[PDB]
Amino acid sequence: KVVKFSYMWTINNFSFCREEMGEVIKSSTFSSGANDKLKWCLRVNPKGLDEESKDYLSLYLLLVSCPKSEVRAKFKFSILNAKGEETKAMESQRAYRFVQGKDWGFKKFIRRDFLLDEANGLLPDDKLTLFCEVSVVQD
Amino acid sequence: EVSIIQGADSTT
Repeated sequence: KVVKFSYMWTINNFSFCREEMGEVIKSSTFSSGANDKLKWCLRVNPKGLDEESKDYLSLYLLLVSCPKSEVRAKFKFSILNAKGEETKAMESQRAYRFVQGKDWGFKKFIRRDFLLDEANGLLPDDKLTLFCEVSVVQD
Repeated sequence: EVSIIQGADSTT
């Protein structure tokens, strides 16, 4: 009942990203394969969206293009370590209804103090590498 | 790895 795909996105020179609270770093579009008609992007708020989330990095999956009115999808995000291995993930508890231009994600994906702590190895060589797995419900 | 299963939110 689902078609599963994944995507990685490396944000080089992460410490040079000057985005403040409410601002966004956006990935290029991606899809499940060359024949896929859907287009998706990731959007990261490195200092959250508002005062109550400013201590988190927020991460969203955005449906950029789809042929019909809606797409239902489950999704999971993780950060890759220096070996390109998944660390902790955060995964949606169900499929969510996307329409063109709609996002779903986690406002509190990771605490900034955890992300920035050298002990955790999440910014190797000043790169933030995000990994997204999506399970698209087939219509 | 560990996966924390959570409700999603939207910015709209």
